[PDB]
Amino acid sequence: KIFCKSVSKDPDFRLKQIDYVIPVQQDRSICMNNPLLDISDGFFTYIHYEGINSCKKSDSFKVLLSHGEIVDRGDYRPSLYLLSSHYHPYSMQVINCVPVTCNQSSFVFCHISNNTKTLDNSDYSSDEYYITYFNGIDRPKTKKIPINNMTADNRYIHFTFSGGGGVCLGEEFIIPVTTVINTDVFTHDYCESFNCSVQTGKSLKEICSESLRSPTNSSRYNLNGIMIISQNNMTDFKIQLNGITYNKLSFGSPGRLSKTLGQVLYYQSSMSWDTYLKAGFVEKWKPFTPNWMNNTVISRPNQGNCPRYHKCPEICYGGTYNDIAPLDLGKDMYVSVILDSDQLAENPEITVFNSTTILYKERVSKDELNTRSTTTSCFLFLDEPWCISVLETNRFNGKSIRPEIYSYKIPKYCGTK
Ligand SMILES: *[C@@H]1O[C@H](CO)[C@@H](O)[C@H](O)[C@H]1NC(C)=O
Ligand SMILES: *[C@@H]1O[C@H](CO)[C@@H](O)[C@H](O)[C@H]1NC(C)=O
Ligand SMILES: *[C@@H]1O[C@H](CO)[C@@H](O)[C@H](O)[C@H]1NC(C)=O
Ligand SMILES: *[C@@H]1O[C@H](CO)[C@@H](O)[C@H](O)[C@H]1NC(C)=O
Ligand SMILES: *[C@@H]1O[C@H](CO)[C@@H](O)[C@H](O)[C@H]1NC(C)=O
Ligand SMILES: *[C@@H]1O[C@H](CO)[C@@H](O)[C@H](O)[C@H]1NC(C)=O
Ligand SMILES: *[C@@H]1O[C@H](CO)[C@@H](O)[C@H](O)[C@H]1NC(C)=O
Repeated sequence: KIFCKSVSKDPDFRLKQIDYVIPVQQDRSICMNNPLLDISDGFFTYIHYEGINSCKKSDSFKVLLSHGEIVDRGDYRPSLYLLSSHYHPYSMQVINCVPVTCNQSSFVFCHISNNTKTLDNSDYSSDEYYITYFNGIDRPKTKKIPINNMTADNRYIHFTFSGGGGVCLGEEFIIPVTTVINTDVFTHDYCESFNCSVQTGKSLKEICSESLRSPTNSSRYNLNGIMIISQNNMTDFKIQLNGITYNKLSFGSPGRLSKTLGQVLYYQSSMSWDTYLKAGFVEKWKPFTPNWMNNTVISRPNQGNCPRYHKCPEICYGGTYNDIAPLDLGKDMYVSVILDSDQLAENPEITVFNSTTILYKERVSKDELNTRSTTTSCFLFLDEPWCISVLETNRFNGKSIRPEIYSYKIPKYCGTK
């Protein structure tokens, strides 16, 4: 509980890159993209997609699933021990996957479909959803989720598991999900309170309603939510689909649930007009109400009319996924690898921040580095706070594309270099 908690320069994160976990592909044309990582109770689950001359998720043919353990090697730092590594049996039909580390095994929740455009012109009854689970010894097993016996809190027509990680609470799995609904049932009191220039075309009430529409169908709305899956031994499933609170709604986007410090932290990537950090601890579960933070310093780059630090409501789409991880509940401290650029996805920086001020930061690379998304997970190691982050990098514009894993420690004292 003793580490740097003040505004300072020159932090010593003791940063180290991990290279033996992520495989190295012999083919230079293959792009390894969209990594996911969830750590819990000393075990982790790593996932990434492989495609040919394209780094798009559904534009793939392989989906890697890795299980491992956190181990002390006497190195005075945590090490990743890879135990099992498998490819998803339905990879060529995977639309999205979310990892969950429960107890001492890996769990992968994937959405499989024949139609890459299923979210724009189809419904969830036309698709299938599976749980693939394994550990260091057991062979991987894939079970189909019975969405037929599912109960929903609203008239949803489609959904996909979308996010950087899930959570295990007792016998229930809670996975972040993005839902689709074809009628405007939503309110926007928070956005309507903004004091911005009125666009000559539409009103502020119209801007915020329409900003929840899909940019590829416009008759559909993308609303974030969670799915609660309880089971005994992959038997007698009870599945519930709850939407996120209508307080401070933002267009559907990949989220995250993480167990940290006795609370449950929810993160939602800001892919619409509110370019500041959407995150918060869970107050109620039905409806899924995270106590949204009022962060005024953490944002993300994007092209178009909503770049970094953009505040005003606007029909915008785009952004980057950047997980956060809490360090101290009383001091309201979090850590995150964010992108230090207004419009381009580049220059990742490890950032320890308040809701109101940035405490300290450090660039990951001295050279300019392209990075499309980051995820961060922190844990106690040797009675000290350590974190592991994965960055979706493209440093070799001439060699193959591959994500990178970094491990670092929160500085014990401020300003040591
Ligand atoms: C794709 O179509 C085939 C034939 O209709 C079907 O067997 C399969 O289950 C479909 N896949 C999904 C995810 O629905
Ligand atoms: C757009 O969504 C509506 C609502 O279900 C659907 O009927 C229509 O086919 C979709 N159009 C496209 C091009 O996906
Ligand atoms: C994980 O272990 C706990 C016991 O501490 C148990 O209650 C829970 O059902 C287990 N979860 C799974 C998915 O096996
Ligand atoms: C806009 O101004 C009003 C006061 O007229 C204020 O109450 C409100 O909080 C402001 N909007 C935002 C988003 O802060
Ligand atoms: C759970 O089911 C599997 C079969 O899929 C079986 O091998 C295993 O022993 C079962 N575990 C328990 C605790 O019943
Ligand atoms: C953010 O501000 C709102 C309005 O004052 C408040 O209700 C909410 O609790 C604040 N967030 C946190 C994390 O306290
Ligand atoms: C960070 O926020 C806390 C309130 O949670 C405040 O007391 C503190 O002054 C802030 N940090 C700095 C450097 O001012």
